[PDB]
Amino acid sequence: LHNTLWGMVCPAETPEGHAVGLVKNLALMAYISVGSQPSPILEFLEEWSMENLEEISPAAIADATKIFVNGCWVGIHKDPEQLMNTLRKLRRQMDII
Amino acid sequence: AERGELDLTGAKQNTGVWLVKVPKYLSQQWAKASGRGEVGKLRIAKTQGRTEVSFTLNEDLANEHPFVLQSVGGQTLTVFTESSSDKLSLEGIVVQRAECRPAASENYMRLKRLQIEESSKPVRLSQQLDKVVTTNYKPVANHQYNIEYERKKKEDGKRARADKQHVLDMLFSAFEKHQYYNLKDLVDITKQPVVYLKEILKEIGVQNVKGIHKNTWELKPE
Amino acid sequence: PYIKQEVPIIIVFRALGFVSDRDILEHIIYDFEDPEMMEMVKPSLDEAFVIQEQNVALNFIGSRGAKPGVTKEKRIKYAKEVLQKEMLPHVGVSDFCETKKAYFLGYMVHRLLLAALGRRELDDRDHYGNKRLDLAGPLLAFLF
Amino acid sequence: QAPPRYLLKFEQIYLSKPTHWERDGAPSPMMPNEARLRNLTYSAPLYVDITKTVIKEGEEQLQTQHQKTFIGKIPIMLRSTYCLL
Amino acid sequence: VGIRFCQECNNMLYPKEDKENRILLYACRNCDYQQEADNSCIYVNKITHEVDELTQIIADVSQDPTLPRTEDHPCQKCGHKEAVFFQSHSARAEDAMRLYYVCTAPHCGHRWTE
Amino acid sequence: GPSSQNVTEYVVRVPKNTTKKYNIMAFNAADKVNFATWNQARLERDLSNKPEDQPWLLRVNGKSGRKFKGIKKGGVTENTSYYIFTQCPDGAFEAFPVHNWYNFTPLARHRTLTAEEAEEEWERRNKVLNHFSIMQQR
RNA sequence: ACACCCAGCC
Ligand SMILES: [Zn+2]
Ligand SMILES: [Zn+2]
Repeated sequence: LHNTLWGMVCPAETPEGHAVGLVKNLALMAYISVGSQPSPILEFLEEWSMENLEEISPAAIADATKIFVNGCWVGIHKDPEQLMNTLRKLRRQMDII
Repeated sequence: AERGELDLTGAKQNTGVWLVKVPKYLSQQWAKASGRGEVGKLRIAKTQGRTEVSFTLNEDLANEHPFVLQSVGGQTLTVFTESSSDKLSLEGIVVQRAECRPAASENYMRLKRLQIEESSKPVRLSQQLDKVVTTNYKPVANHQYNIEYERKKKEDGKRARADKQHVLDMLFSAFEKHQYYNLKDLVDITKQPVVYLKEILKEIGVQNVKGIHKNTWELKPE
Repeated sequence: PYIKQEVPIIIVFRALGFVSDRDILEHIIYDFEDPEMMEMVKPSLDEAFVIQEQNVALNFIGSRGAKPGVTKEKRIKYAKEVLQKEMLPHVGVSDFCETKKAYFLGYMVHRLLLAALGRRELDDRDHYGNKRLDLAGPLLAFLF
Repeated sequence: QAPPRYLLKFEQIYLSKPTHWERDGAPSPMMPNEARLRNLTYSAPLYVDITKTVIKEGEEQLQTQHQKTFIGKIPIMLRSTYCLL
Repeated sequence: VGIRFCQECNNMLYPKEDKENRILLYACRNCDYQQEADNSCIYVNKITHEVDELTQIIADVSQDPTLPRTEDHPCQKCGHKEAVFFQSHSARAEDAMRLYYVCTAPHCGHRWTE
Repeated sequence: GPSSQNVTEYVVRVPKNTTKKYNIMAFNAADKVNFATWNQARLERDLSNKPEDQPWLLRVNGKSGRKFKGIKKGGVTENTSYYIFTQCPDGAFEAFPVHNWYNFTPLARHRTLTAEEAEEEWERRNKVLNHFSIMQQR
């Protein structure tokens, strides 16, 4: 029972025997995302103060923070907290995110 | 002087140009102007220890964009030109980079929503039918392709059997045209019944076995 | 993928179209003043000395593919195709998505070096954030 | 390619309600209880729109369209948006 | 210590010595470029704990909500009376449960151990 | 002085149709090239294909000068745009859209190891010695 | 047959 199962998987409901631990059950409020297109996120990020991979010298990557979207390195950003706050605001306001 | 030579007068003059990144709405507005000549103005102010840059949109075009400057020494940015006469020239080198951002913060998100809505117009998702479809597999006396093929077959008709000399004349033209041949193509060229072609070809021709594709006939009498 | 034995990483980087080692280490290494990672990547360059240009690197990649064959251009094309359509398809599939693949491979090697130096913890197969759940939707899509 | 060149494009997907075809060939709505009792499969027909074009050396292109071509049945999860319930 | 490349083919320089002058030459093993070294170092290895984590922590770690905060260790430079303390969790030591403190003031972030 | 509080404001112009195309160009920071030495140039499409969808191949000063090869930018200008403000005697900026982003890379001219002889010497997996002698035989 | 699940008791 890994620590990250808190709130996502029931810590009690497993079969006993040859399948113990391998078969699990969702927590009572667990929700599994059906996915979404990452396009609007990419358009917003490009419109924001983010610089793409091909438009940058490799020397600037070290100080800046990397941006991954769906596991794909898209570009870099120099102000991380501002971007994070803006993105969280957009997600909480049911905007394009 | 050559076709592939690159002219470097611009570099020798050390001409400095500005690279500006702008959003889609400004570019679309500028394009909609149909090249009238003017689309806006740019205001650069210099204080005792700071520099402010902005772009003022034309009031006519609509019916304040602050600018942020970035580092230049990271990469050497230049620009070249290619013309219809295949003459290459270098206009100059980029001396400063500019970033254009909208002054609006909350209301501009409405324009972003409209842009997203426009971008989602052509994307397609499956629809739902209230009633089962019955217009397909409709009964028909015969298929269109079948009747077309029978009409073609009855307009052209069967390939008529001819006298030995004239088919031999086609054979002569044939192995004058090309040394080796395939039985199907010979039938198509000669336009003769396959059994009659085999009968008139076996007398003079022989089949040579090949280890590459298939055994084939030889038009040479010897 | 689709190669039956290991390849040194610098050969793959060279095949992606970066000959000079300055370009290689400007992707794997982001901070110049960090001697430990440079020392740790010295063997990778030392092994790839014999390979010196893009096309010979492509030949290196292609000679160990599905079929040895006879001629050169065919497996140069094979190596180009397998590095264009089968190596990291999620970052690029188009014809000219080479710089992005180079940066991603550099990031992978950077993560490997960071783990080797101990600057990161090795990931866990169970951190349940590293696991995705294929529901009826994705599974039926896979069949369909 | 055989000279003519034939091109087929699949554009739009349609998917009707679950239905059942009796021996008579009469389609009727498959209610899930009926599927459970009669050992049927609770599936909905899948229809697709196809465009067929022909390229000829004489420039006589046709743009014929087969609308809502039946291409099989998809099983339908009960109480989903595409169920009768 | 110290890595730099030749200016001709931009490949890794390698050490070498000459008998005529007896001087270290960082020459490119690929091309035909040579240059005079200025450090007389080839391979420096560090076996014991010389990691110097004090210069390795990113100063932006202070603004992480999941880290503790304390007021008993004020910043040395800016004098702010709040700091964020955390351990290392790096290999090659597997010991030394010591605390590294980072100031939480903006436009600051002096790292200090104690 | 006047330069301390210099005031500048020029009119921007956007032509619709232009007979000559533009493209963004950017060398790497470490290339350290010079433009005075570029007396002659030859920018032709590569022969490796056997037209518009192929890379170029820069050849400077024939065989005497350096040669360069490069690729188009992977990204597309669907949302982004690049405009260049060309200096003119009348002073009005002329923003010009571009068509492609190009990045050539330096290449060194010297005797290069061939794939076949590379395979031949691959037997010396790590037993190889005297790195100069590898190229001396060839 | 066979295969695959599930389940019971240790
Ligand atoms: Zn060199
Ligand atoms: Zn402080």
